[PDB]
Amino acid sequence: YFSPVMVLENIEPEIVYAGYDSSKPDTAENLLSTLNRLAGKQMIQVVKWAKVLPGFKNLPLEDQITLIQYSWMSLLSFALSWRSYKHTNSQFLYFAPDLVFNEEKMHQSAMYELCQGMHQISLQFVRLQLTFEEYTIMKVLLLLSTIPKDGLKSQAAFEEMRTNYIKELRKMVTKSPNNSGQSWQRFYQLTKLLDSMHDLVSDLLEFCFYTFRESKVEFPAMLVEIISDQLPKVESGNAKPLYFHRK
Amino acid sequence: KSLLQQLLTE
Ligand SMILES: CC(C)C[C@H]1COc2cc(F)ccc2N1C(=O)c1ccc2c(c1)NC(=O)CO2
Repeated sequence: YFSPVMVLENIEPEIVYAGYDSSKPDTAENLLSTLNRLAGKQMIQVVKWAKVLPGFKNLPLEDQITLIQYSWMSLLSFALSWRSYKHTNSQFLYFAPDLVFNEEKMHQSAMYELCQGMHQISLQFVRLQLTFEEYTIMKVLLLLSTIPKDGLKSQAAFEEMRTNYIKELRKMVTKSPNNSGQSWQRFYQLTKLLDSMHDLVSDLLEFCFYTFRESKVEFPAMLVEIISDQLPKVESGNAKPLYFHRK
Repeated sequence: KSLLQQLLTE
């Protein structure tokens, strides 16, 4: 089918600024509009990254679009967890170099409990001492974690890609079991962490869909397009989360 | 043609 992990390390998008205006009042509307502005800019980076992701080009365009639309919140939240871990040892939420949340901003954003949920994932990165190689493979698995209930246009091509990235994660933990002791132990800690993202992302999307439909919260064109397509699919039960270990 | 379609096909 295929060093694909060395490709993943080299194609990871560069950090982007939020464009946070600290002279404007820190109302929830201003903070959430800033997060949406940042999410839109990051989504352009995600599409460019996915285009050069080994294997992704094999999937038909309709399936590439479906996967990006269903996984956007997972990809962005997992990368937020990574930056928080790398840059602050998971003490703060590192949205961008110019936007680092403390308790004050978590309250001001009107997303305090969701920010605490996010902080709990970054704390798991510290507990596991997650490596960049592990992070990059796991982020590809998140792009491949949510599909239509009735499947994709090219379901077998998708399954081949996801199976091969799972094999890469198993090989990575076989070469490096890290602080978990044995290779199998590491593997199940990583798959348990990947599965835990579905519940956090479901909660993040519920609030995002609420502000999108009831809105001074501004959304960039990139998010208006993704959310307008995704929202009816998620709410009608068409988005099937793939779990390694069923609840 | 959507923004995603534009970006993925360019
Ligand atoms: C901003 C992006 C780098 C990180 C991503 C993923 O992780 C998040 C974790 C959080 F704690 C808060 C926000 C996000 N992110 C969102 O895009 C986001 C999430 C829910 C939302 C909105 C935006 N916008 C709303 O208007 C309200 O609902």
